[PDB]
Amino acid sequence: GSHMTYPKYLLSPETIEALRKPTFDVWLWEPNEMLSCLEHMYHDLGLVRDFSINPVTLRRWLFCVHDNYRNNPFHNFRHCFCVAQMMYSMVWLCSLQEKFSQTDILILMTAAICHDLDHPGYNNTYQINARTELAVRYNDISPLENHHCAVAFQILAEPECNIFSNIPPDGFKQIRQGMITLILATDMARHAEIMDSFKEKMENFDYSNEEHMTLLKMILIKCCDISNEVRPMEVAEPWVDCLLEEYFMQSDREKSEGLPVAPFMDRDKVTKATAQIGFIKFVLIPMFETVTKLFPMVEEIMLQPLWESRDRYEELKRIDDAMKELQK
Ligand SMILES: C[C@H](c1nc2c(cnn2C2CCCC2)c(=O)[nH]1)N1CC(Oc2ccccc2)C1
Ligand SMILES: [Mg+2]
Ligand SMILES: [Zn+2]
Repeated sequence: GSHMTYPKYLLSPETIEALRKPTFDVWLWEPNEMLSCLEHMYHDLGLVRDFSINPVTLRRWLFCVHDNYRNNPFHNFRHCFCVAQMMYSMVWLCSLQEKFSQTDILILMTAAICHDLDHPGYNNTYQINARTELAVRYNDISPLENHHCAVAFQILAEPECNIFSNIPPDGFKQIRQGMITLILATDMARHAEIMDSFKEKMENFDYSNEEHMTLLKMILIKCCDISNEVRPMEVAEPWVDCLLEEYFMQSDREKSEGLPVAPFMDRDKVTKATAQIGFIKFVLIPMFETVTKLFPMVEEIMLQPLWESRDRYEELKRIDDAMKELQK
C-alpha cells in the first residue's frame, strides 16, 4: 500500500507488523527477506542499542550464520528463522521484556538463530550408532548440539561477524554461558529431565531466582524449536513432510548400514497423521500447558491451534486407515 515499489529486502510496514505474531507465514520469504526480518528483530528489541552492535556487523553475522546452515529438508536456514521468529513472537505475547533483562533477550534470540548450525540431517542416534567423527569428538554427549554451539562461537570469533565486540568480557562470558546452556537444552534426549526440573521449580516459581530463570529460558527455546504445529495449518503442515523426508533419509541409511531404526522414522510404520497425534498430545500440549501457568495468554494463542491440529490429524488418520486397507 505504498506510493512506489521497494525491493524485497526492504520490508513493508505490513511485514514488520505481521512479524510480531506466530501467524506469520514463514514460506513466503526468500533468504535475503528472512535475513532482513532477523536484523529488524535485533534493532526492534533494542539489542543493537543496548549492546552497541555495529549495524553492518549484525548483517555480516546473519549472512555468515545463513551460509553455515546446510540445505537439509528440515534442519535448514528457514527452520532457524521459524525458531527465532517464534522467540520474537513470544517476547511480545508473554511481555518478556518486563520479566527478562536485555542480556537474557539477547541470549534467547542469539541461541534461537544459532541452535542448528551446520546440521548434517542425521540425528544424535545416527551419530552415536554409526560412530561418526562428531560422536567420537563429543563422546556421545549431545554431539550435534555441542557442534551447533562450537560453529556459533567460531562465526562470532571472526572480527567482521562479532556482534559482541562492544560488550565487556564479563558480559561476553555471561552471554556465552547462557547460549551454550540453551543450545544444549534443545537435545530431545534431555526433554523429560528438563520438563521435570521446570515443573519442580513451577511449584513456587521465582523470577528473581537465577536457576528458575535458566530453566524458563531452556523451556522457551525448546517451545520455539518444536513450535511448527502452533502456526496456522497452511504454514504448519509443509514442515511435517520436510521432517519425514529427513527421517526417511536416515532410516534408509541405517537399514543399509545394518544400524538400529527408530519406528517413528520407518517408512513402513510412520504416517504424517500418527506421528503428529503423539507428538502434539505427549510433547507439545504438555510443554505449552506448563508455560500457560506463568503466561495465561499462551492458551488462546498457542494451545488452541495445537488442539485444532490434533483434531485435524485424527480426521486425516481415519482417511489414511481407509486408504491403507485397500493397499493389501
Ligand atoms: C514427526 C514428529 C515430529 N518431530 C518434530 C516436530 C518438530 N520438531 N521435531 C523433532 C525434530 C528434531 C527434534 C524434535 C514435529 O512437528 N513432529 N516426530 C517426533 C516423533 O514422534 C514422537 C511422538 C511422541 C513422543 C516423541 C516423539 C515423530
Ligand atoms: Mg537441533
Ligand atoms: Zn531445531
